[PDB]
Amino acid sequence: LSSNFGAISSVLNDILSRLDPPEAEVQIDRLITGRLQSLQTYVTQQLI
Amino acid sequence: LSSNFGAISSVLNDILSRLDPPEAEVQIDRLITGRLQSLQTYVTQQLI
Amino acid sequence: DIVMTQSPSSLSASVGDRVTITCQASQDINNYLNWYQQKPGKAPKLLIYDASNLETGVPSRFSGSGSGTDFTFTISSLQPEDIATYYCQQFDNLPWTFGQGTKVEIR
Amino acid sequence: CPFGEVFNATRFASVYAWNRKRISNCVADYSVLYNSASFSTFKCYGVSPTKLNDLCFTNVYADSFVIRGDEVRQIAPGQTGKIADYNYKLPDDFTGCVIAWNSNNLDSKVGGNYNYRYRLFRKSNLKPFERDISTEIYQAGSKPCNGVEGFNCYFPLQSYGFQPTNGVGYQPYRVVVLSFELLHAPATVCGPKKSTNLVKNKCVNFNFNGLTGTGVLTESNKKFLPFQQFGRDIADTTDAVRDPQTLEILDITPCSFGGVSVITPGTNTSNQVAVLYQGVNCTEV
Amino acid sequence: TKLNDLCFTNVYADSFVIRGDEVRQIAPGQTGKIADYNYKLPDDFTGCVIAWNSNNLDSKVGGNYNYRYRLFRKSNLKPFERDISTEIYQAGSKPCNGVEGFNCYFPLQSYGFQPTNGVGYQPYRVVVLSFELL
Amino acid sequence: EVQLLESGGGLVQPGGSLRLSCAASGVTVTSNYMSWVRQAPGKGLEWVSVIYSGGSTYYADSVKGRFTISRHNSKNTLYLQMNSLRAEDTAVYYCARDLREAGGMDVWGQGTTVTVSS
Amino acid sequence: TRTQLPPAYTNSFTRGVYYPDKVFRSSVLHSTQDLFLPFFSNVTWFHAIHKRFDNPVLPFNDGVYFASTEKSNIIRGWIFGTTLDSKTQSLLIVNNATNVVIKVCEFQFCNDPFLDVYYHGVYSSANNCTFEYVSQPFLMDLEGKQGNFKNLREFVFKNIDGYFKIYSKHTPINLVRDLPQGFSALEPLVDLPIGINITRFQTLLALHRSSSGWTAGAAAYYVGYLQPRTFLLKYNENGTITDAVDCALDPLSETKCTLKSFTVEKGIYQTSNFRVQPTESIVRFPNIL
Repeated sequence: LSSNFGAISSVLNDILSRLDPPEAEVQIDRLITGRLQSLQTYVTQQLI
Repeated sequence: LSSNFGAISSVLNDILSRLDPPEAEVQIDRLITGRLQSLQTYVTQQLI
Repeated sequence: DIVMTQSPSSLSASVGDRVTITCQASQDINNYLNWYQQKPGKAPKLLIYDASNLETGVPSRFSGSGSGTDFTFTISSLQPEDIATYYCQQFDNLPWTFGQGTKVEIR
Repeated sequence: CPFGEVFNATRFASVYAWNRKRISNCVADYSVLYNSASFSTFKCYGVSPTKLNDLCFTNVYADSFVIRGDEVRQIAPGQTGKIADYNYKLPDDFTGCVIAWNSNNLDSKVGGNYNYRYRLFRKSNLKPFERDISTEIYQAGSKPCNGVEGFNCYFPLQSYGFQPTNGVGYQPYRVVVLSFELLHAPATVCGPKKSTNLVKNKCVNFNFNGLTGTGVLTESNKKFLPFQQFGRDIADTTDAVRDPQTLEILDITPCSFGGVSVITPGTNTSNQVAVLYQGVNCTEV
Repeated sequence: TKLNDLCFTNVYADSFVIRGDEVRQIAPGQTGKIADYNYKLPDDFTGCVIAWNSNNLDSKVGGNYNYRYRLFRKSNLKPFERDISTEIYQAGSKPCNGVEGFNCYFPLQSYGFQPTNGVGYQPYRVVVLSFELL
Repeated sequence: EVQLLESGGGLVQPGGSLRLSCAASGVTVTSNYMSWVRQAPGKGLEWVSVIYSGGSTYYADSVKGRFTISRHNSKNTLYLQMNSLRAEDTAVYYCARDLREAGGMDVWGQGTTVTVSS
Repeated sequence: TRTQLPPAYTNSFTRGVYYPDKVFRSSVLHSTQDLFLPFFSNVTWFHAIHKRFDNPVLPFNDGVYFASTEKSNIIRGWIFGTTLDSKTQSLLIVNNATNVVIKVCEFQFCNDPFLDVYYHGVYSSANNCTFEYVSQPFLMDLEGKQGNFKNLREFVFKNIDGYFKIYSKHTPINLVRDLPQGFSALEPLVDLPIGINITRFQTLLALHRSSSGWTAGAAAYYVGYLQPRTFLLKYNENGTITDAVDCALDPLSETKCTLKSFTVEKGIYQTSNFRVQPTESIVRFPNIL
């Protein structure tokens, strides 16, 4: 959670309220992509 | 290390000297992203 | 950068008297020096180029000499048609700083 | 807050000595102040232009000067320029915005506008919040400048020739730079926010001046330093919260202790079905 | 620093001799008297410019007038274009039958390379190194 | 045949934009160097600005943004706009073409007087 | 008659531990990269003890410590700037043990400035400035002790993106043999959100009486030097900093920094990677192509 992977902020609300949804939503999508990569890595090493 | 992974080049040195440092660090971080996905695949396959 | 100021600033003589003009620059200039005649009111006109060759219309009394930083200009016989201001400047390195100007008026 | 004393000032300063106006310890509703289209140019790239009322900041800074318009739109991350290198430089993660308005026919003076001065060259980049006040001369040629003009040497201090005659793209622009700091101190001046009290043993959402979370607000029972704003537990979670109005300390414990599962028999045998809410003390009943 | 170890397929090394002060004017994107008729660097010029004084050898007591520069051209300089036409330009209705005159100019004029010139105006031998990358 | 005329100027109020026009015939505006020079009444020369061939405009530091330059190839003419002219810029303006290092700027154009007095 | 004594130096063992931010923590072992005082470091220890008038001036590029162990409280303030004249607006911070006053104006400081007072004045007039600040009054422990030195004052000036934050720690201590020991934490006191960088500073040495009419006693003080290092911080049940450790002091400190633990048992570990530095850069060229 503390790893932003290039984000401008880590708070969930501090992303939507500042930038436009056409940009804020895509920012959130790639941040959640980073989180999903973390989850895939965690589950893969956790499942080995 | 010689594979591009969709990057401009496989030599990490050149991009630091190509774009402006405040962004050239991000175009280095895209290399880091590619090479760390490479490490993730390498270590999970190494661990299997 | 380069400021080019005329060695003479205000010279006054009568008709037929010699006029000596020194045109110096901050450092050496070459092939970038022209001798003009603006005259009061009328449009400026270049008369002498390269300080060696006489142009069509200029009387043979006018002469120029020098090879390098300093170019000298000599008028053996001043005439009423020569009431004017000579300006020689450095049109090489912008911005073009202005010189003193040699205003020759007859008495 | 002094809404009109920031943007609508009668006179503006120069880039060499730009005037700074600070906003703090008041109530600011920037929606109506932004709604008016009284600015020729107002640029924001990666930070909120409009939601200063929702997610605000502690200190507000407005640095007003006059610069070239073509470099005003060049004020963006990853961009550089003569002013961006010598006169007015910003950090890598600049938290602010730029405003520009054209004032070519009023800033001018009859005897020559020498009021605006700038540095012509500098050998290296500028530190954050640094103003070039050293008298170091820039050396271009081999012969030393001797601290004055000379061969390939110029005095760094030069005067803007701001005339009303300048073109639309190159006219002088009065520029206000809006700045702050984020994620360093509890902000004090947000928008028209009305508040309410809190309840214990009933899990709710809490939004303390941008610090958001969900949980039960139960009794705090640990000794804290007087300067604390909020505390954390071992699990890297916001564990304690203090009310900014009535200074009291309370705990946080996230709600909804579990999930949903459905116990069902075969539809060929029965249709009555039970439900488990996994891990949580029952609430709806 | 990295020019020692950077791979370029070709280096265009352009060697010539000009006046001293005009060297710094040879910059990528810079425009001037030479950038329109003799040699203009491309807008993406990635390379170097070198110039060293040669007043001792390339200056005559009577005047070394062997070096010439071209003044007129039928079109503006595009990135790395070489026009070396010796046909006299026709700027009017007067036929230019190989002789000098008004509207009949041979575009080449001699450099005034003399020892009298100052350091910033002495004849400099200048080489431009334009590196090419795909 | 070769001819250089100028248009623009008058007694407009201060802060009133204007547009000088330099109509030249017999030469090529695209591939020639040109300059603008203003002269005070009863004074010496005073250079203002330079235009090169290929779209390169430069001035002095005091007139850094003064001009907005455009050209028309229908009659090979220059148009040059100033927004909100200045009071002491009352002077006679000339558009000039210099041959540089083969005889420099022998004959001048016409020159038009512009007054922006209050 | 200005004479400078030799610059005596002292070693700082475990001084300079403070909370890196305003956020409080409990029962954690947290790492942070901040400007600190490296453990077992150099501190300049200046005296005024029995013409013999010292005028130490020190730079403020990265930040320093100010430590006072005395009862008379002779030192009362600091002067910040570059030249301390009309060229640059000079900062003046003075605390008379009741309140703190800061002024950045055209103070015509004397050639030999000091806090000389009478009727029991560093400037004659002040003008040409846009800054002034007076702190709200606070209770300093003015109760007088006798015998050995029983007071400790610690002051830190950090430069966070142009904002100069002043941290303080005032506590009663019992000095033993002129060699400082102890353990505590520094609470942030105040901030200066100006944004004007200051090059160097001078400390004020006062003259107090109950040219030849001003007398004073003896005084001395320590000054540290911050560095950009990384520490771990251990928090106890009450959440106060009970231990702090450097991440570059010795390989044991590097080990505990990497493992985020303060009780390390048997085993072979990893801290970082060793690497021979690029001693030279080798470019080559065919001999005489």
